[PDB]
Amino acid sequence: PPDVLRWVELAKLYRSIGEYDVLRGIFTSEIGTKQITQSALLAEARSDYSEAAKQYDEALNKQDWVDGEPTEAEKDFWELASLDCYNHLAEWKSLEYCSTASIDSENPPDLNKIWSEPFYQETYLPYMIRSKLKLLLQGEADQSLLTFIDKAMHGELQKAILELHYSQELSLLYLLQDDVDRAKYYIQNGIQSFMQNYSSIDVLLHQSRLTKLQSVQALTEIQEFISFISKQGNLSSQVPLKRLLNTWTNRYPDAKMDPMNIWDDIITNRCFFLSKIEEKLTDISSLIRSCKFSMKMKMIDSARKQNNFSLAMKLLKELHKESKTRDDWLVSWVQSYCRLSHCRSRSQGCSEQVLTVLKTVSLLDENNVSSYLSKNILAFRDQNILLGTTYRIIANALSSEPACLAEIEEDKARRILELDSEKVIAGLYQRAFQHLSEAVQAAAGVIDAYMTLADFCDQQLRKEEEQAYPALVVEKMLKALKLNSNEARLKFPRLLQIIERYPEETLSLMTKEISSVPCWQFISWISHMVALLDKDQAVAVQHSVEEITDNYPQAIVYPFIISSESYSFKDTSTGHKNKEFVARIKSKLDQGGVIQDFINALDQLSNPELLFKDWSNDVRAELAKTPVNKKNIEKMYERMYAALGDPKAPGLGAFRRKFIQTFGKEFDKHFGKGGSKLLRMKLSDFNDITNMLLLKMNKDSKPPGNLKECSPWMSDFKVEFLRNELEIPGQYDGRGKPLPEYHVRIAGFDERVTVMASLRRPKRIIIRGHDEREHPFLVKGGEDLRQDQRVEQLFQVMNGILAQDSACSQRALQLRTYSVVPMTSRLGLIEWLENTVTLKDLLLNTMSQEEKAAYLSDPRAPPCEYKDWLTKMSGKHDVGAYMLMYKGANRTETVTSFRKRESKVPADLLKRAFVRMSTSPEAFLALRSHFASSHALICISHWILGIGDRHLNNFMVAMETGGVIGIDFGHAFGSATQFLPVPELMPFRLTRQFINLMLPMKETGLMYSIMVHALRAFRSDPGLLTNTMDVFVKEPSFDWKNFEQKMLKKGGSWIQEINVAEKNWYPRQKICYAKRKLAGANPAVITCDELLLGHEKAPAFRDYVAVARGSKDHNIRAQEPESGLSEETQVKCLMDQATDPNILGRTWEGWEPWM
Repeated sequence: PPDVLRWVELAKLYRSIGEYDVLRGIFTSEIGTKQITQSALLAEARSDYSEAAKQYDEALNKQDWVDGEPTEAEKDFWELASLDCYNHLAEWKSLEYCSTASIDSENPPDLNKIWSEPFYQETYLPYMIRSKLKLLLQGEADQSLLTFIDKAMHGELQKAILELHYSQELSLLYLLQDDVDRAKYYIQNGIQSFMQNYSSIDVLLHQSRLTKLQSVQALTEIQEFISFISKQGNLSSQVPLKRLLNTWTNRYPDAKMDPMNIWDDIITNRCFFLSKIEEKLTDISSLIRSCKFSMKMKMIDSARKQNNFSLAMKLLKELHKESKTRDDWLVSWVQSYCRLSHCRSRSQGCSEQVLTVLKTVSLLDENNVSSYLSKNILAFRDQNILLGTTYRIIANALSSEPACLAEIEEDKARRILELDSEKVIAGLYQRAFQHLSEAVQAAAGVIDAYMTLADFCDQQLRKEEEQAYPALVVEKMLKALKLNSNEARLKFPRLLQIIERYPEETLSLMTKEISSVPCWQFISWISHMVALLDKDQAVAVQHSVEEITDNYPQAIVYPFIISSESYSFKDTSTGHKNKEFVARIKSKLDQGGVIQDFINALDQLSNPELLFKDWSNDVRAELAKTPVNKKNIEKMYERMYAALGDPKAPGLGAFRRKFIQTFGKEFDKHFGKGGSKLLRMKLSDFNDITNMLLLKMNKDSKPPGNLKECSPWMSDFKVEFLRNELEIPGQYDGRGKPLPEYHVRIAGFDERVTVMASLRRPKRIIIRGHDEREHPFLVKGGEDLRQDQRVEQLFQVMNGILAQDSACSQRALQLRTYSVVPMTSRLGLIEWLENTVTLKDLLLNTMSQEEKAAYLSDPRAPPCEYKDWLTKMSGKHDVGAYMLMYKGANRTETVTSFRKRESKVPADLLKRAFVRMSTSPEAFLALRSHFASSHALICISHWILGIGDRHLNNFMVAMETGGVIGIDFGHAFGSATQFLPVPELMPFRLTRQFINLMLPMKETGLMYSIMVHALRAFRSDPGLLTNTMDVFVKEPSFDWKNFEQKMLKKGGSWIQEINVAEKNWYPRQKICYAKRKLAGANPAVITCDELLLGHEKAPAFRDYVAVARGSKDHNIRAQEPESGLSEETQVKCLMDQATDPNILGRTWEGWEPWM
């Protein structure tokens, strides 16, 4: 057929530019029609190339398999993919046969049969000659290849190909017989071909150029050895060998970023070179043997770190005779082995989990224990660490499955009980603690030793939440945090919660350990120590806060206004010195009086008409809950009057704001009424006059400033002398010792204000710097911007996680964070990245003048159609029809209506949007591949902490690289799907256009291996993300109060009728749920549990649990169990949940689920 070989040639094109995701995106959609195809591609996605090749010979050789026949396009693809999956690991002997055995049978003539039918030439010859040269380079006679080379090296057909393409294999071939003149000619033609090829590629096709550029080390190592032995003063001595070995032994490629066949090229070339120089200059070889072993051990340790396991295991087997001259080479051997089994166990089930670590117990009664690990103490420390970790791993898996392992494998159970049935679990915990308590008794090789005790005792105490360990946590964590850590630096609120919940245990010794500290690491945890001053037990952290306020007094200022806007002290004798200490710090900071002038400057440019409504909704709900609260209106009216009122009030307050001439002048007539009654109302009877006064101030002709004259302090800043310079906000973020003399000091503003078209209308200011990089910014007054600061701290630890799992780093996965700063409470600055467009306006201005016209203005538009659908399926013309549409509609009517309403917008919208500005078909690839990879990463990372409300304008593309920005974080942990009237059940947003950027590829090509590599990068870790989620939700800013207030800032759907919302917050629940869907959980269980905890006793709860629950006919989220899953199954149920017209027919009318 025509349209199957076109898929074979799209595979042949997309295979050559790296691009292995959309390669496997067609080997399941079109060249499929089996089960072994999916069951080997789904196990070749991860680096499991010893099972996905094992079930290829059981798809070729089969005999019967009758339900059709493996069709004419895949019986060859199985052989080719078997060749790739044989090459990616070291299969040398089993490659030559399966590469030769399809041109002729019974020992084929591999001499001229390839040169006829050139279908044998492109796809069989490269792996053939590569396998043959590699198996030449390990030591035999083998006598097969030189003869084909000499025979074929005559002609123009059989010689104008083999030297145009290869040249480097040929170069090694000729140096196998030491004729080093034409071989040097061949390597010179190799370098010339590389330069012309690298010139021929386009510039922005990344990973093609990387795959080219990863080879010049191989070429130059060939060239350096050729001109090393052929030059004279090298075989007469040993010191050129010594300098050449020292410059060799540094220049490995990196781990974690360059795949394993380049390591195999360079190490095989190098060891063959070393045997050649030991042959020519014939101690001379013990140095060479040791350097060869160390290079192979580096090869092994980098082979472990990308989940390339069997390629490490066979190398351990090739090395096992080698490391037996002395004890230390075995202790490196067994170190690598135990590390290999330890990382090997971390993705399996449970019964195999004990078995895959139980084998590494017997070989630790082995040698190198007596008189080696008693004078060499550092590997002894590592030995204690891995042993304690071993028994920890056994008892950690053995206690989830409670007793279901001591019923089988009788010798294994007797070997376990060698070292009843329930005291053995705590006995093996204790048997780990013997070695881990020897660990601290026996740089940068001890930070791990301290931190492993730290998290063993931490998980042990969170097991005891259902013994003198809390004195082992604090000293042994802080004596490593005194060193530079980036793991203990992220584990400070663990100390600051073990100390509160374990108060009498080691409280002054905590002060004795935190005393001698470098006081420049806590500058990220400053907002969790300046809220510790007000409560009891602030005496452990007073000297450290004094040290910050004396050394670096600017990096604590804006974390003091927020913590002294609300503080109420104790009244006992120990609770009296704290107000003295706080007043001392308050009067030893802000001495210049210019920082509060700055905050008042950035306060006095807001919009006042949208500022009075905050007082309106702050006093209309204070007096109407219980009229027993005293001195609360007379004590809040100064915060309204000292800003707004008579224009003598700011004339005493800050300075002449030019809008007050039209506002504070204007409201004396309708503030005489306030002085007569509203200064003394206390009554709650008549709010219509305040609402019509809001209407009276509404619809002004010019609210904005139209210059910087909305705050004349700032138009003429003009620094004069040593008067406490301002030091522009948003720096000092952990990470070494900050040098304040090089930070940017703000030195001028610009005379243009621009208003943003958000709901609250913020403003954009163009503030300069003392280095002239005129930084723009955004002002946000009247919203508590600590929550966005928290989620950007989350994203910083999150995409620190995403740069260590190597399959994520080789595609370079990274979130895009942007800096937000809360100056005081309800006033803060937002960064503003230049040159970015919102998603909804990109899709809008891409459309023609008439498609946008019939999308905006017609009843056949999908908005008005959804409106009529809702008012006819329920009956009423308003909101609240969602309560009855769930119970008046069925699974086969909603889907048909959803297709009829989504077939109105043109599906050629993101594609035409990129066509309009791409201007080259070599730029369309890299302007669509980066959109798809970035959108996949943000939709998997907006789910582990489930950030609901991903509607249109909360995404921002960047017109230089087409990448999406995620902004506007309101509902951090799973809380949008509870408290709203009609919830949001979908885990992210994949509507129509985000799929029609991928036709004809079905949505398993590029948006799937990104998601699986991200989710496997998250859940294999000790729980840093779990602990930072744990300590975010136990920091008091959000005990439903500021929550409901920011719910009502944007005036909308949520109003009242709560009654459990003051009672079912429960931060024991949200960390339980994130621990569940990070430790394996069905994504229909979690939406049902979250929907039960906030929508019990609703009228339509059955429809809610139905649409979340599944159907078992069509939808794959129902046919799976509820626990213990795998990553591809999680993301398959997740992808079904995101687009399923059972769900997206029933969601919010402004959330835009169609477009």
